Amino acid sequence: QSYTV
Amino acid sequence: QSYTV
Amino acid sequence: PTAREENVYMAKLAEQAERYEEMVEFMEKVSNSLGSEELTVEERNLLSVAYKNVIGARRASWRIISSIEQKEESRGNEEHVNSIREYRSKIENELSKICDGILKLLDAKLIPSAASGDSKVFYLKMKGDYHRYLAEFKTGAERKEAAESTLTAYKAAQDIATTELAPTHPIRLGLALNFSVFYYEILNSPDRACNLAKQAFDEAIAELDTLYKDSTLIMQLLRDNLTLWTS
Amino acid sequence: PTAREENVYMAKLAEQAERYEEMVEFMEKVSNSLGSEELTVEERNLLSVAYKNVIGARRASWRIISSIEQKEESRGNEEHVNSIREYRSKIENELSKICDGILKLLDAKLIPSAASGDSKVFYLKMKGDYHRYLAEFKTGAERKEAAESTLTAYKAAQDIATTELAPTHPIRLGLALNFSVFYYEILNSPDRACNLAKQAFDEAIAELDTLYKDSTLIMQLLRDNLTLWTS
Ligand SMILES: C=CC(C)(C)OC[C@H]1O[C@H](O[C@@H]2C3=C([C@H](C)COC(C)=O)C[C@H](O)[C@]3(C)/C=C3/[C@@H](COC)CC[C@H]3[C@@H](C)[C@H]2O)[C@H](O)[C@@H](OC(C)=O)[C@@H]1O
Ligand SMILES: C=CC(C)(C)OC[C@H]1O[C@H](O[C@@H]2C3=C([C@H](C)COC(C)=O)C[C@H](O)[C@]3(C)/C=C3/[C@@H](COC)CC[C@H]3[C@@H](C)[C@H]2O)[C@H](O)[C@@H](OC(C)=O)[C@@H]1O
Repeated sequence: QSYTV
Repeated sequence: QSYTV
Repeated sequence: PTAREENVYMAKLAEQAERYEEMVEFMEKVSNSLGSEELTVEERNLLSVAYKNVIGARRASWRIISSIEQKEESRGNEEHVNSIREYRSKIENELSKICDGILKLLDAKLIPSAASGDSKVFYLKMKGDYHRYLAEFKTGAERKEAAESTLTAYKAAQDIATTELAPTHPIRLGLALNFSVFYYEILNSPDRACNLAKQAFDEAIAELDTLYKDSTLIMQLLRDNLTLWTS
Repeated sequence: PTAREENVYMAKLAEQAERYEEMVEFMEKVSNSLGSEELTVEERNLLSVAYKNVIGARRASWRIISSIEQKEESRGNEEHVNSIREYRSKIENELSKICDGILKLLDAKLIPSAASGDSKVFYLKMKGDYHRYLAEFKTGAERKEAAESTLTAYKAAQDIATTELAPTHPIRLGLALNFSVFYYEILNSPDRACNLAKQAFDEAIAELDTLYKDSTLIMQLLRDNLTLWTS
């Protein structure tokens, strides 16, 4: 997974 | 509070 | 003190006590509370932080389970795999319900009340986010439509953010972060993802160079993803 | 695969996914499952770790809320205090229910099946622990009886642990840790607490000296509390 906000 | 297990 | 004022205070208590389902319910009341006006910046933020945490837990549970299921099926052990998936189904039903409650609230109240670029990009982003959370576990035709919905919401959000908000704006910066993650993880298109991420990051640095802890963190995420995806 | 075998596997999944209410339910099934025999060491441990986490969350929420309520009432702000306490009530009802489910399970199945010093001290300790969790928030006559119940359970647990288990045994070591915390925090008797803590720690060191990561951690807690209480 990747970074999200 | 104190440490418990 | 007004009722709305109470629910808000209550939601901030729910947050401190970390009971997000309740924090959601309180902000959900304040939402359906006013009709003419829209939630304040604080209220709008409490509502998504609340949902974010509610969905985030099932998402974490889902990953763990999913990861285990993978290890087990490639181990040949099938008796376990059936229990892992039986458990995953349960986690997925909750994700579906959670996503459904906030998506309906977005169409019925949230979006119709956005009276500015700030809130319109904000609510449109949430819309994409939750259709994205669906897309993460869905597979067949369900995945395709969750994906289509995500793309539509993000594009609609981008049109407004690109014209009405600064490149340094955190909502716009977060929209880029998520939208690019959508390309990389659901559409498996690292090319479109990196372009977007890089472009949003660059425009921010540019604006910053010529003419917010808030935006600085989001930019750090855009960068961590860029370097991360370059592997 | 047996049904009991499935619930156990499921509970270990619930634990990984961190859905403790469910982990509790699964071990609760395995518990009511067998009648003649008692839960294995692994099963017995999964059941309390599950409850421990379920009660632990409400306990953390309770402290936060309680701490806030204190700050607010001493601020004179009363409109908030009524909402803080209204929220606390809710947290407390859950604590009551949680404590009730495990206490009933202890009397109906758990304790009657303990066929050794190991499990008897284990279940008797849990009994005291949950009456203690009650005592933490109760106040009037409710507190007095939760306290009395705690003391009875711990003393009964101690009699068996003192004679049947080694001073280095983790169950016995944990019983001392908790029992001494009971004296210090519910009975406000730092004297009786320090004696017990010190005595259990010393006997452990003694045995260790003459004739387990498990017990080493518990001892470190006994020490941290001893130094902590010496202030
Ligand atoms: C205290 C709790 C609440 C009220 C929720 O505030 C949390 C945070 O709320 C604001 O931050 C928002 C915000 C977050 C920031 C990125 C947090 O950054 C830092 C450095 O703390 C996290 C939240 O999820 C939130 C509300 C969400 C979003 C997200 C919205 O999706 C629809 C995409 C963009 C981003 C915007 C709205 C951020 O402005 C503030 O700008 C933050 O900055 C400050 C001053 O510390 C504060 O920590
Ligand atoms: C993996 C999960 C399960 C199955 C729950 O195991 C967790 C843990 O279960 C065992 O530890 C127990 C145990 C705990 C240990 C103190 C953990 O210590 C370390 C170093 O990990 C924490 C749990 O709450 C548990 C089950 C509880 C108690 C508690 C019982 O109250 C009625 C008082 C004493 C203590 C005993 C039963 C401990 O033996 C083991 O001895 C631990 O040690 C090892 C080898 O790492 C393991 O981490």
